[PDB]
Parts: sequence; C-alpha cells; structure tokens
Amino acid sequence: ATRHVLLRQGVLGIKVKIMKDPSRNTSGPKALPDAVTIIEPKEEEPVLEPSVKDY
Amino acid sequence: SSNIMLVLRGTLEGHNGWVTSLSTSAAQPNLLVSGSRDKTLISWRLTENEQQFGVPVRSYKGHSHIVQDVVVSADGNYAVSASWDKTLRLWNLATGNSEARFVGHTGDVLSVAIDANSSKIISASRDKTIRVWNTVGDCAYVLLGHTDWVTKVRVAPKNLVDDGRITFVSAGMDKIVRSWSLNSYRIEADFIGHNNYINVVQPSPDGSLAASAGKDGQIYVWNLKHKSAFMNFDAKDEVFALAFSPSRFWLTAATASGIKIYDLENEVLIDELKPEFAGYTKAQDPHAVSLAWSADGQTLFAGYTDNVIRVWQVMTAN
Amino acid sequence: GRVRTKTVKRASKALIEKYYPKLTMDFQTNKRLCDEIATIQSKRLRNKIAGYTTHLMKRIQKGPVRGISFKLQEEERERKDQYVPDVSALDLSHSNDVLNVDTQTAELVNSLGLKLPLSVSSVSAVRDR
Amino acid sequence: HVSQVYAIRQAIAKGLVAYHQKFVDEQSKNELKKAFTSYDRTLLIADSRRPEPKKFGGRGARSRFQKSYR
RNA sequence: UGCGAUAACGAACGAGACCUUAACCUACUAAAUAGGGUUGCUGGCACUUGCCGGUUGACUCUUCUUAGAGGGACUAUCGGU
Ligand SMILES: [Mg+2]
Repeated sequence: ATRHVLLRQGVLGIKVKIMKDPSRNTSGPKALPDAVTIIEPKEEEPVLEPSVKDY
Repeated sequence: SSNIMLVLRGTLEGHNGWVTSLSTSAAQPNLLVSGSRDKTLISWRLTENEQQFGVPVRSYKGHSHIVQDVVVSADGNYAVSASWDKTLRLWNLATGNSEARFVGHTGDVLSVAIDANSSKIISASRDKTIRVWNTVGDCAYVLLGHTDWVTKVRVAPKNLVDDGRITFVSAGMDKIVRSWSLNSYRIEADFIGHNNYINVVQPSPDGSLAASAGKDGQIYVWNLKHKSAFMNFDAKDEVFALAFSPSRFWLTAATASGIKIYDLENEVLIDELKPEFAGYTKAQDPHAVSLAWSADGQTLFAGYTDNVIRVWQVMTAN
Repeated sequence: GRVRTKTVKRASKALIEKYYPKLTMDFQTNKRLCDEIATIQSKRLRNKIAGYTTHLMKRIQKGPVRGISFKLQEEERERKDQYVPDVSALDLSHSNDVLNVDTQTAELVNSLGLKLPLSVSSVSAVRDR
Repeated sequence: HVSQVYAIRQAIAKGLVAYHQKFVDEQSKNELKKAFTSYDRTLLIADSRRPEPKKFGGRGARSRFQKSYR
C-alpha cells in the first residue's frame, strides 16, 4: 500500500507492506513453499510371538 | 537338497528397467509375461534353443508410470497389470491390445490378483485400500483393510468340495498380514507376526501354506485353512520376492544379496543363486526383485534390477 | 553447480532421523514415502529431498556418517561396544612372565606394597634424541 | 524446408517401428532400434532443442547491441 | 552454494526454493471454431482389385491440435576421482 500525503512543507510518501500469516490466507497456498514440516512417527512393538486373531 | 543343483542357462534382455514382476499362466506353460519399471510389459515365449530360452513376442505399451505386478488369467489369453499411474490394464496377450482400463484407485497400484475362474479381479495399491473389479472395468467391493500401504494381495487356490468363498491375503506396511474371503465378503484372520515391514505374501500351490516376507529379513509362513501359526525362517537381508515350486516343498526367496532356497517343513537353508557382473564395488550387486517358477517346477525365472530376466534350470548331480 | 541446498539437506536429515526404516535405497519409493510424510508444497523440492534421502541411505550402506546417528545406528554401535571382539584372556594380564618394570618402578612398588611379581629392567637411559 | 524434411524423416523412422511393435515380431523391432542407434541422427529420439527468447537489450538472445564509452 | 575445520550455537533476509514459460506424454479428459479414418456423391487416371483428389453428404476416432488435470528428473543407474 502506497499513499502520498500533502502537507504545508511538502509531500510525505507512505508505503506499507503487511505479510499476512500463511494459515489465514485461504486463497492460494496455506504455507510457504520452502518450509517442509515432517510429521512425528508412531511407535510399534516388534515380535510379541507370531500369534493369530481369528473371526 | 539330495540331487538337484540349479544352473543359469538363459538370460532374456528386452527391458530397460527393473523387472518388477513375472507370471507364467496356470494352464499354458510356454508363456512368461514380464512387467517392468520402464512402463512396458513384455510377453516372452519359451523356445528352448541354445542361450535364448525365451524370446519376446509382444510388448504392451500402455501406461504412464511403472508396471509393478502382472497377473495372467487361468487360460493364458488375458493378463492384468498393476501400474504406478493409479490404474490396471486388462490386456489381450495374443492380440497385442488393451481392453479394460480400471479407474478408481487414488494411489499407485502395487498388486493385482485374478480369480481361478478368470472372472473377479482384486487389486491393492499405495492407498490403504484393496478394490475388487470384474472382467470389464467396474468397482464392485471396496475393502478398507489397513491403515498403511497395502503391498501385496494374492489369491489362494482351493480344492477341498466348493464352499463358495474364495480366499486371499493382503500384505501391508502396517506390520499386519490379513486374510479375507469373497463370494461373508469380509475377514478370515489377522496374522500379526512380522517385526519390521512386509513386502511379499505368497500363497503356495497347495493353498494351506502362505509365506510372508519383507524388510525384517525373516520369512514367516502361515497356515490358512487351519488358520494358525507355522514356521519362521531367518534370511539375513531384505526379501523382495518369494516363490513356491510344484516340484517339491521348495521355498525360493529373493534376498537383497541373492536368491536363497529352503525346504518348507524340514527346515534347511539349502541353495543360494548369485550370477556374475562386470566391475562393481561393495554392497550393491544387482538383486532379484521378482521371480517365478514355471508350471513344470523346472525353469526358474528371475527378474533383476539390471534389466535382465535370468533363467535358472534344474540339473541333478548324479 | 548441482549443490543440493541447505534446507533440502536439513529436511533429508530430519527424514532419516525419523524414518530410517521405510526408506529403501531406490528412488521412486523414497519419494512416495516423503510425500506421504512431510508437507512439501513444491514437487521439484520434494523430488530433490527424496534424492538426498536416497544418497544418505547409500552412504549409510557404506558405513555411518556425521550428523546421522539416530536410534538404529546407536543400537548398532552400542551392541558392538558392549560385546567387543576383544577380550580373550583377561586381557592385560601377566601373560608373558611377571611384568618388565623399571628399577624406579620396583622401588616404588616396594615402598607401597609388600610382595608383587617383578622382572627389574636395566634402565638404559640411551644417547641422543 | 530442412526442418520439415528432418521431421518427415523422424516420422518415417517412427512409423515402421510402431508397425513392428503392433503386428510383427518384437525381435525385428529391437533390431531396427539397434540399427537406428548405430546410425542415430536423432530418428527415434525427438530433437530436444527449441529456440531461445530474444530478450531485450540485444538483437538476438545472448548477443547484445554495442556499447561505446568514447 | 555446501562439506569440513571451529567461542560459538541455532536462526532470518539475499541466493536457492518460488513463479511463468520452453521441452515429454500412442496414459486420461475434449472438439463440424483443431485434425484425421471409413464411407456417399463426385474429377481425373492406369483401366482389375489400385493412385491422387473435391465436397463440412453420413458414421466414427483424438496420434498430431489445443488445454485442462496429472505424472516425469532426483545428477537416476554403473565406473572411476
Ligand atoms: Mg558414484
């Protein structure tokens, strides 16, 4: 957002950049293109006998 | 062990990628349809002259990604591939043409399995699902089996007289092998044995035995008709494929090192198969990804990463 | 200059730390796994990451590395440390004879303990450096 | 003209191979492919190169005008 | 740009990623405002069945066309260094 401001002495040039957060952008991507968030893995118990569970 | 010492006879070279699956027809013996990572699918026919044990008859160019698992119908006129482009293709092997493009999966189709009647196809994909198809192109039953990838799905043949339900087992990356039934249209039994992750679940020609294997380097065999626990082999390295033969109670198993061969009940770890390569350094050596026994129980076919179908043969010592 | 970028490398490392199993050498599979896992917005970037992961795996297959020693690796190490190839015998016993100690050493021993196994050396100071 | 000719040639190369794949032995096709490779003036492989955009400050793509500081 | 060596550790910007376009798709979705195939009528040929045509007469196709959705390359596999 640019906007000139006229005053008695002269002009003042106002510029404003607002970097909106990715999560609240909606249109387009919801995250930055370089960021790679990896999900946390889930634990499992090995072995515990061969076993079966029938129906 | 006794007598037979397997010998590399022929080498088939019509691919430019990993030969990810092979399958000889149930009725017809001469055919060998080989599926690969380079999108093609090649029908070989056994000649049995000099080094050329087989030579290529027809290539089936019709996929936009890998051709993972191929199945042949009972008779040996149609074949169903399972590609990485989220589809299957029902071919006309003799004609050199497609027929049924199967749409529905939201993930690369890893395994396919056709019924013994050549009627009801069933396939599994990296989609947490197993879908059931007809011989046309239509999704009938949809199985919400596992929570992780479903790596293999293979139908077990039956003889003892007609229940109605046909049975298969679904390998997964959830560390759970799971048996099914399709006319209850649902579960048989869960075989929660594996420690690491499963690649292969192969039912035998008998049907009552089912060898499961994967990254663990331990091959867990399962009893299917009795629905009970059975043997567990150690194979050191990661298993890419398994293969039962009609000749005996042989269990062939393609490890990361080579191809190990066991007797099932009398547990002895007998023969290893390893061919030669030009140059190379340490722990790479092109390994067998898939392999297939013929209907004779004579010619062993081995799909390798190095674009060759290597052909081993039975030869008695005495 | 195909130097895979820093961020990508970091991502790869993270992946390795997380999921050493479910990262099989070959590439397409690895890529798929990556896609399943982490929220890569791009495609190219994802591919790059996958490649990096594959490379790392390959490296591992020829022995371990720095900044990549997560869980499984530790276990592998740890076991070896626990059950070392050595030691037969004690070792560092009085295997050959009864200790070739110096005169000074012997004296010290005498001063301290009462009766120890000794073999009193001559103590050649020796010429030059 | 030349380009057109090349295209035609490529098409010709393709066509026979395609036919072989369809309705003839695969061995023959393979042989043909091998032959092409041996005398590869593209033929089966489509030519990779398309022209570069003639970006400003220059009469061609890479070429610039002519500076003078005299 | 990284790897390493390191009173520095982990970070941000810039570069990269990103975007657009240029390349591949006999794999999808499509078309008488894009192109073909058979066939009607129809022009000429040789005159056997065959060759080139012209007509938005019909029927059907999507390779080229476009342009939607996707994949596809990550320096991939192997060799040394
Ligand atoms: Mg190298």
